[PDB]
Amino acid sequence: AVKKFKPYTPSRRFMTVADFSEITKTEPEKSLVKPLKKTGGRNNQGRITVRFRGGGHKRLYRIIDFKRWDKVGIPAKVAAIEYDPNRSARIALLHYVDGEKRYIIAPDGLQVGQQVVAGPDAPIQVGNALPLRFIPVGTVVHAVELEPKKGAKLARAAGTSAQIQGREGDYVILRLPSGELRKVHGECYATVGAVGNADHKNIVLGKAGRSRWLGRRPHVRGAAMNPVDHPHGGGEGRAPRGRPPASPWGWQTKGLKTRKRRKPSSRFIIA
Amino acid sequence: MKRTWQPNRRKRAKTHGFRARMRTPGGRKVLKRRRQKGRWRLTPAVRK
RNA sequence: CGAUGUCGGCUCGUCGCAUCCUGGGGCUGAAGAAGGUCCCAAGGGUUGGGCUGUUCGCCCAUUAAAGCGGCACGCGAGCUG
RNA sequence: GAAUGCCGGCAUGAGUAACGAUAAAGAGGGUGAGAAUCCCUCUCGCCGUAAGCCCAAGGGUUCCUACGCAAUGGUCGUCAGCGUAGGGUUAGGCGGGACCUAAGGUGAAGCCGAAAGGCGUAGCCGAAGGGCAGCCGGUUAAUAUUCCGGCCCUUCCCGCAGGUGCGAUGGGGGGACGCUCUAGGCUAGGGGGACCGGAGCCAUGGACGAGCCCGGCCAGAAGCGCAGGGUGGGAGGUAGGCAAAUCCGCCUCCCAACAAGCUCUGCGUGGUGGGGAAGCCAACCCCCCGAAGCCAGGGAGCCAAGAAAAGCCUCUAAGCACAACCUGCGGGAACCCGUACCGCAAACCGACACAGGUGGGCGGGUGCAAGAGCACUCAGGCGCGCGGGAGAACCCUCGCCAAGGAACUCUGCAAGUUGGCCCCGUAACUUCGGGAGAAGGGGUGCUCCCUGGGGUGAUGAGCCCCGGGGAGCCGCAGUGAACAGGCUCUGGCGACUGUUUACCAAAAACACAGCUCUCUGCGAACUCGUAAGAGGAGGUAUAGGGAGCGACGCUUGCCCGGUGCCGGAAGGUCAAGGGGAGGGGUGCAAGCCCCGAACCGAAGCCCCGGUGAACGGCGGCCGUAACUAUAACGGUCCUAAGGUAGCGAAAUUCCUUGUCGGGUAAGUUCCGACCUGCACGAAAAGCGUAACGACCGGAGCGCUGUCUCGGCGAGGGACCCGGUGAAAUUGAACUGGCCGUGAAGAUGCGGCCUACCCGUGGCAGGACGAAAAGACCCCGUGGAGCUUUACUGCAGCC
RNA sequence: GAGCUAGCCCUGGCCAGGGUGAAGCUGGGGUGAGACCCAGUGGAGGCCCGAACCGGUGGGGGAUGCAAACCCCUCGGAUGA
RNA sequence: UGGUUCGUGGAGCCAUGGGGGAAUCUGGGCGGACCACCGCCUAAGGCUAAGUACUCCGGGUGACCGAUAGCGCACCAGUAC
RNA sequence: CGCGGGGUGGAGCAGCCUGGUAGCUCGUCGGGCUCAUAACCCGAAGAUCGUCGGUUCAAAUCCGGCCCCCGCAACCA
RNA sequence: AAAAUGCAGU
RNA sequence: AGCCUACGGGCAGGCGCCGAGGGUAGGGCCCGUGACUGGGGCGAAGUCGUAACAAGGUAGCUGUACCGGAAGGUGCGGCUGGA
Ligand SMILES: [Mg+2]
Ligand SMILES: [Mg+2]
Ligand SMILES: [Mg+2]
Ligand SMILES: [Mg+2]
Ligand SMILES: [Mg+2]
Ligand SMILES: [Mg+2]
Ligand SMILES: [Mg+2]
Ligand SMILES: [Mg+2]
Ligand SMILES: [Mg+2]
Ligand SMILES: [Mg+2]
Ligand SMILES: [Mg+2]
Ligand SMILES: [Mg+2]
Ligand SMILES: [Mg+2]
Ligand SMILES: [Mg+2]
Ligand SMILES: [Mg+2]
Ligand SMILES: [Mg+2]
Ligand SMILES: [Mg+2]
Ligand SMILES: [Mg+2]
Ligand SMILES: [Mg+2]
Ligand SMILES: [Mg+2]
Ligand SMILES: [Mg+2]
Ligand SMILES: [Mg+2]
Ligand SMILES: [Mg+2]
Ligand SMILES: [Mg+2]
Ligand SMILES: [Mg+2]
Ligand SMILES: [Mg+2]
Ligand SMILES: [Mg+2]
Ligand SMILES: [Mg+2]
Ligand SMILES: [Mg+2]
Ligand SMILES: [Mg+2]
Ligand SMILES: [Mg+2]
Ligand SMILES: [Mg+2]
Ligand SMILES: [Mg+2]
Ligand SMILES: [Mg+2]
Ligand SMILES: [Mg+2]
Ligand SMILES: [Mg+2]
Ligand SMILES: [Mg+2]
Ligand SMILES: [Mg+2]
Ligand SMILES: [Mg+2]
Ligand SMILES: [Mg+2]
Ligand SMILES: [Mg+2]
Ligand SMILES: [Mg+2]
Ligand SMILES: [Mg+2]
Ligand SMILES: [Mg+2]
Ligand SMILES: [Mg+2]
Ligand SMILES: [Mg+2]
Ligand SMILES: [Mg+2]
Ligand SMILES: [Mg+2]
Ligand SMILES: [Mg+2]
Ligand SMILES: [Mg+2]
Ligand SMILES: [Mg+2]
Ligand SMILES: [Mg+2]
Ligand SMILES: [Mg+2]
Ligand SMILES: [Mg+2]
Ligand SMILES: [Mg+2]
Ligand SMILES: [Mg+2]
Ligand SMILES: [Mg+2]
Ligand SMILES: [Mg+2]
Ligand SMILES: [Mg+2]
Ligand SMILES: [Mg+2]
Ligand SMILES: [Mg+2]
Ligand SMILES: [Mg+2]
Ligand SMILES: [Mg+2]
Ligand SMILES: [Mg+2]
Ligand SMILES: [Mg+2]
Ligand SMILES: [Mg+2]
Ligand SMILES: [Mg+2]
Ligand SMILES: [Mg+2]
Ligand SMILES: [Mg+2]
Ligand SMILES: [Mg+2]
Ligand SMILES: [Mg+2]
Ligand SMILES: [Mg+2]
Ligand SMILES: [Mg+2]
Ligand SMILES: [Mg+2]
Ligand SMILES: [Mg+2]
Ligand SMILES: [Mg+2]
Ligand SMILES: [Mg+2]
Ligand SMILES: [Mg+2]
Ligand SMILES: [Mg+2]
Ligand SMILES: [Mg+2]
Ligand SMILES: [Mg+2]
Ligand SMILES: [Mg+2]
Ligand SMILES: [Mg+2]
Ligand SMILES: [Mg+2]
Ligand SMILES: [Mg+2]
Ligand SMILES: [Mg+2]
Ligand SMILES: [Mg+2]
Ligand SMILES: [Mg+2]
Ligand SMILES: [Mg+2]
Ligand SMILES: [Mg+2]
Ligand SMILES: [Mg+2]
Ligand SMILES: [Mg+2]
Ligand SMILES: [Mg+2]
Ligand SMILES: [Mg+2]
Ligand SMILES: [Mg+2]
Ligand SMILES: [Mg+2]
Ligand SMILES: [Mg+2]
Ligand SMILES: [Mg+2]
Ligand SMILES: [Mg+2]
Ligand SMILES: [Mg+2]
Ligand SMILES: [Mg+2]
Ligand SMILES: [Mg+2]
Ligand SMILES: [Mg+2]
Ligand SMILES: [Mg+2]
Ligand SMILES: [Mg+2]
Ligand SMILES: [Mg+2]
Ligand SMILES: [Mg+2]
Ligand SMILES: [Mg+2]
Ligand SMILES: [Mg+2]
Ligand SMILES: [Mg+2]
Ligand SMILES: [Mg+2]
Ligand SMILES: [Mg+2]
Ligand SMILES: [Mg+2]
Ligand SMILES: [Mg+2]
Ligand SMILES: [Mg+2]
Ligand SMILES: [Mg+2]
Ligand SMILES: [Mg+2]
Ligand SMILES: [Mg+2]
Ligand SMILES: [Mg+2]
Ligand SMILES: [Mg+2]
Ligand SMILES: [Mg+2]
Ligand SMILES: [Mg+2]
Ligand SMILES: [Mg+2]
Ligand SMILES: [Mg+2]
Ligand SMILES: [Mg+2]
Ligand SMILES: [Mg+2]
Ligand SMILES: [Mg+2]
Ligand SMILES: [Mg+2]
Ligand SMILES: [Mg+2]
Ligand SMILES: [Mg+2]
Ligand SMILES: [Mg+2]
Ligand SMILES: [Mg+2]
Ligand SMILES: [Mg+2]
Ligand SMILES: [Mg+2]
Ligand SMILES: [Mg+2]
Ligand SMILES: [Mg+2]
Ligand SMILES: [Mg+2]
Ligand SMILES: [Mg+2]
Ligand SMILES: [Mg+2]
Ligand SMILES: [Mg+2]
Ligand SMILES: [Mg+2]
Ligand SMILES: [Mg+2]
Ligand SMILES: [Mg+2]
Ligand SMILES: [Mg+2]
Ligand SMILES: [Mg+2]
Ligand SMILES: [Mg+2]
Ligand SMILES: [Mg+2]
Ligand SMILES: [Mg+2]
Ligand SMILES: [Mg+2]
Ligand SMILES: [Mg+2]
Ligand SMILES: [Mg+2]
Ligand SMILES: [Mg+2]
Ligand SMILES: [Mg+2]
Repeated sequence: AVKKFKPYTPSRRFMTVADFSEITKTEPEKSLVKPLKKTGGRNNQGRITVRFRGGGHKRLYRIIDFKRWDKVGIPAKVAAIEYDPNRSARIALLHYVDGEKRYIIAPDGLQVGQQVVAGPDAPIQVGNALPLRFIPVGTVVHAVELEPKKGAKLARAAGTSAQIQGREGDYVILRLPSGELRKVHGECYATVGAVGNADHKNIVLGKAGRSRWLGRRPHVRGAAMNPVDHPHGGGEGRAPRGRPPASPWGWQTKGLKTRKRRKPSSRFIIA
Repeated sequence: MKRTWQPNRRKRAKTHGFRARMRTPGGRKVLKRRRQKGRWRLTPAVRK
């Protein structure tokens, strides 16, 4: 819903945090086999590989069910909707009748105590997962897999969601969130409905800090470095680049396509 | 002001240790070199 | 060039005369008072601000007058920067 | 005999600078060969969130004792952190280890790499984190939670009694977590007492006083209280906890729930053990304040959403039930290492007994609003390891000044003013928060009287915490000393807090929220790596990488000719390779060998078209209005298209101090304007903007030694005496002026002049003074960093 | 060679005292119901003042130093990037 | 592609990372593109003294040094620092 | 002070590389069309080619000397 | 499709 | 602490409140004037086009928005005061 603050301090006037009514009900994550030592570290065996990472508030991980076909047919009641620092969407905790409990990227609308389930049959509606093939051409859907038995990978951030665009044999066409028109295998699962927390994209960090609380260290412009560092660098007196916007490593950055050429992954795309 | 040498035993032992040396081919060849020169200490003698 | 620190300021001066005053003096289109010009003469004088890093100027207010030059564009083992 | 040569010795500067914080000294006793400097005492000063106590790291015998003084000690030394010798460090409970896991490291399995070796699961290693049993005293010259005394515990092993399905590396719970704000009880700690206990004291005019002065606790099993922290009990089903389960987890079912009970802490109290001031060679009580600590896993609120593992409960597996656990109570058993001493420092990091640097705890009392601030002061520790005189210049630090009051100057640089608390009272502008401590005022001490609530009590006295009113007293002055904003107007740049050139730049630079472009569908793109593997991410387009812009407001024009990027199943060209017309060498031959044309052959390039918050660009010359002047209008050439809004002598304007206006007595700066913009202009953003700024500019007021213009004064040096005693430099020197001369700026040649010999305190004109084989400059077929449509390669990628 | 320094990771600690008074709650007002307005409570913030602590503005001193970056006065941050 | 004297050169031989891919004496390699003659030699498994190299070590020597020489060390030196 | 480009009918531009030819728009003048004016239609007229000398048979053209114009430079100190 | 203008006073 | 005294009292003298006004500081309203600047009204025969009035030769007008030497043009909607 996005909350706004009074100007009782600059960098506040503008700032705006996320409204947490959707969550509520449960603050501390589910102790139970659910949190893990989420290991911070902005780079591999030594050197940094993703500049400007680091800093940022301590964060615990919540293991969520990214393949609900685990417990097929076993229905569960959605116990609570908790906050997740690890992602943009909210996760919802659900107690299965199987006794067992586990998390699941909280879909838009999913409400407390309501029941939900997954199976090649579940009542087409909010929170139910079923192999893409059994889902009504059209009906939106999130946490979609990309290959049978390899877990959800598509549509997982607040508001994301793909649409069933039509069937085409062994496969089914989806118009991913990006807009690319993908062909996902029929068996791939996917849970009905969208992602929720759609307001996410509106929070304005506000100050330079916050940007830090998220673990994002200042990011300097090539322009401000020297020939030695970046290519844009150098020049005695502020510069207009010098043909044609590039990245610290060489490669042009305005327009140059990069996705692999002969990737067998084509054949199932369009857009 | 706060000079460069800030003595620490666990450091010294762990960085220039006899074991640390033996563990790297470069480190092994250091000893080989010293022993061969006759140094009285090979590994910066420390103590705990 | 195995270094002769480079503007201006400040401080300290000292020298030249082609003299801005003040002393003599000839012309004058010098009646007077003033001025002009030239001659002799530095002995001693030769202001305080506005602007500028400025030297220099331009203004302001006075003055008998507010002279021009040399001293490594005097003077950074004296200061400032 | 020269290499700013190498090694060594000894010179000169020179008895010169200095002797390391301006916290500070004096004297009388000792000691001794010798004492300003060692010991004792008495004055005196300094620190006292330390300049005092404890702990860590680091150092490693520096500890204590007895002898010593060559050297070490910036002097002296009888002293010592020095030399020599001899002692000294005691733990089941403190800290490490026969416990745990974090990052990270290592690494059976496994993956990878010419070799070296790189990854990597488990496991292992890994600690200021988790876990775990000691408190108060007394002793030594030197160790003590270590030895001793009292009280109190922890494991293990065994025997015994009495209990129970006992039992895992396995399952579950728990261990378990953030930040800001906080409740109620306590304790530490402190302030008082008309009370208890004490040696003593009445001085110097007065007080034998409810006088002065000293001190009135600590540790403590079980039980008991008072604060809390934890915790629903049942009973049925079970598709889950990689079911082995009566444990978790789920549903269902009585009862019960701002609770009781059951537990676990903390704090009192507790048998009893201990200590126990000031003073001249033995009490142990009652008021009050009160934690940032305890009860602690307390409670609330918030968004950025807050380790793990073992100990510990509990569950069942084989097993085994003659075991075994569990509770008792006795007996026994309880290893290794560390423990001296320094520890904001003379024992650590800085070559030094070095004004530097060093993490954690305690850190008393009075006053000032508060406080860890400031002044003084307990406890405790210090006077800084050269001294003694003198009272020049000159420098440092500090105090004051007649009249003036920024005239100083690049600049009010520096210094001054202001300076706390309370009450009045405060403008433009504004993003309505702010600007605001805006400005500008008044109050401020002590005395007596009246009087309001609070906390603790008990409602009532005390004791504290806020106050309100009225009279009154003394000073030049009451935040009487210390800590302690000078204010306003107006531009520029940047929104803002922030970041930077360790060691000359703190900015208008970098960052920053936020805007846009672009890449990327996940074994993502991107990065690192030969690879394996890893980051990206246990993320998934509201996400991630690159780029520019840089809050916000109003906006961001025109040009795809060239360049980049994007799209183009046609064309043109194109390398292997396919294809072989056709030719060649040899053999007597079959053959064997060679060349080799058509055509077919990718990417790329050409080519077509898109593309500007992609590189980038965004004109000239003539003429014309009925006064002139000017030119809304026209002609013409050129372009890919000729600069829109807005701004403009500006961080941009050369001519320039443009020209008007303002401020000033006077204004190359400054502010407002104009615009022929040498050479603004729209995300290398354009124009603005409240607030913010140790940023840069201009003006006012306040005040001032900045200045007219200096004067005096204080102290630490400088100066004299004792003591210790360097340095760069140095061809050798018996080293004057002028006018000449000279490789062109002479103590050293020439001529003239002046000049007895040697120092001391001072000034810096000269010795082309010192110091760096000049940074600039050029030279060298010297070198490095950087660049690109220079050459040529390689990674990469197609 | 990261015992200095730069960043990051794991785990700990530190930040006197004073001020401003946001969101919320609550009551009153308000309306058809609201928005909203009032007091009170509340205790937010790369908020304000200022020690520790982290800096290094400006000036002076120092320049064979106390010191191969020091000292004095002064000044910036001081619940946060 | 490397090796040789051999730097693509008329470039054989000797190795061999890629592709294709035989025969066993009427078999198969060489004699510097290639043919033909003529001649050498037996690939795709292995072992093999000695003559050669070196001087930590012991010995003998020197138109070698004689403590700034000679080894860095005549000495308690890879020490002090 | 230097290196450039340029000058042609009234105006604004071509021909100048590689000599003999002077081209274009506009304007000008003469005619029409309109009541008239523009605009349109038809027909012309005008060029020391900046000057001086050189070269050639012949120069605006090639060559130098001047004269005017509008550009770019003027760096290390 | 398209296709401008008409001086002052009167 | 004076004078006259008719003496607890009166005057002088002293202190205090307020107080004209002066001073300092900060606001508000009005008037004048100001380089430069914005349009406005007016002035016998100026320059450019021709928007409107006759389907004014693109029906006109209108609120708005963008663009343009200028009248004006174009988009969206609206009116008829046009067909
Ligand atoms: Mg690793
Ligand atoms: Mg490593
Ligand atoms: Mg940046
Ligand atoms: Mg830079
Ligand atoms: Mg680098
Ligand atoms: Mg580069
Ligand atoms: Mg550049
Ligand atoms: Mg370390
Ligand atoms: Mg010299
Ligand atoms: Mg005269
Ligand atoms: Mg006369
Ligand atoms: Mg003179
Ligand atoms: Mg002179
Ligand atoms: Mg000169
Ligand atoms: Mg000079
Ligand atoms: Mg300067
Ligand atoms: Mg010689
Ligand atoms: Mg020597
Ligand atoms: Mg001397
Ligand atoms: Mg002297
Ligand atoms: Mg001296
Ligand atoms: Mg001393
Ligand atoms: Mg003696
Ligand atoms: Mg004696
Ligand atoms: Mg340390
Ligand atoms: Mg130690
Ligand atoms: Mg010793
Ligand atoms: Mg002794
Ligand atoms: Mg001695
Ligand atoms: Mg001595
Ligand atoms: Mg001792
Ligand atoms: Mg000793
Ligand atoms: Mg014991
Ligand atoms: Mg372990
Ligand atoms: Mg390894
Ligand atoms: Mg590992
Ligand atoms: Mg621990
Ligand atoms: Mg222990
Ligand atoms: Mg001791
Ligand atoms: Mg004991
Ligand atoms: Mg059984
Ligand atoms: Mg007490
Ligand atoms: Mg008594
Ligand atoms: Mg229950
Ligand atoms: Mg059950
Ligand atoms: Mg007790
Ligand atoms: Mg006693
Ligand atoms: Mg374990
Ligand atoms: Mg059991
Ligand atoms: Mg000790
Ligand atoms: Mg300390
Ligand atoms: Mg030391
Ligand atoms: Mg000392
Ligand atoms: Mg020290
Ligand atoms: Mg105190
Ligand atoms: Mg105070
Ligand atoms: Mg404290
Ligand atoms: Mg203090
Ligand atoms: Mg004191
Ligand atoms: Mg003295
Ligand atoms: Mg004065
Ligand atoms: Mg005065
Ligand atoms: Mg004044
Ligand atoms: Mg003034
Ligand atoms: Mg002056
Ligand atoms: Mg100042
Ligand atoms: Mg001050
Ligand atoms: Mg004002
Ligand atoms: Mg302002
Ligand atoms: Mg005030
Ligand atoms: Mg008083
Ligand atoms: Mg003081
Ligand atoms: Mg003072
Ligand atoms: Mg300016
Ligand atoms: Mg800034
Ligand atoms: Mg800042
Ligand atoms: Mg710096
Ligand atoms: Mg700053
Ligand atoms: Mg600085
Ligand atoms: Mg894409
Ligand atoms: Mg990966
Ligand atoms: Mg920028
Ligand atoms: Mg285009
Ligand atoms: Mg273009
Ligand atoms: Mg194009
Ligand atoms: Mg292309
Ligand atoms: Mg092709
Ligand atoms: Mg271009
Ligand atoms: Mg005219
Ligand atoms: Mg004026
Ligand atoms: Mg002016
Ligand atoms: Mg000035
Ligand atoms: Mg101006
Ligand atoms: Mg321009
Ligand atoms: Mg530009
Ligand atoms: Mg643009
Ligand atoms: Mg741009
Ligand atoms: Mg900008
Ligand atoms: Mg501004
Ligand atoms: Mg700041
Ligand atoms: Mg002035
Ligand atoms: Mg003075
Ligand atoms: Mg003096
Ligand atoms: Mg003195
Ligand atoms: Mg002496
Ligand atoms: Mg002599
Ligand atoms: Mg001479
Ligand atoms: Mg001579
Ligand atoms: Mg002398
Ligand atoms: Mg001198
Ligand atoms: Mg001197
Ligand atoms: Mg010199
Ligand atoms: Mg040289
Ligand atoms: Mg240079
Ligand atoms: Mg070269
Ligand atoms: Mg480090
Ligand atoms: Mg502390
Ligand atoms: Mg505070
Ligand atoms: Mg409120
Ligand atoms: Mg703050
Ligand atoms: Mg502050
Ligand atoms: Mg810094
Ligand atoms: Mg400060
Ligand atoms: Mg401040
Ligand atoms: Mg933080
Ligand atoms: Mg091969
Ligand atoms: Mg062959
Ligand atoms: Mg052959
Ligand atoms: Mg042959
Ligand atoms: Mg063989
Ligand atoms: Mg031998
Ligand atoms: Mg001999
Ligand atoms: Mg010999
Ligand atoms: Mg030797
Ligand atoms: Mg000898
Ligand atoms: Mg032309
Ligand atoms: Mg012409
Ligand atoms: Mg005609
Ligand atoms: Mg000519
Ligand atoms: Mg001709
Ligand atoms: Mg010509
Ligand atoms: Mg140049
Ligand atoms: Mg240059
Ligand atoms: Mg007309
Ligand atoms: Mg008329
Ligand atoms: Mg008044
Ligand atoms: Mg006015
Ligand atoms: Mg019209
Ligand atoms: Mg019309
Ligand atoms: Mg019309
Ligand atoms: Mg036009
Ligand atoms: Mg248009
Ligand atoms: Mg319409």
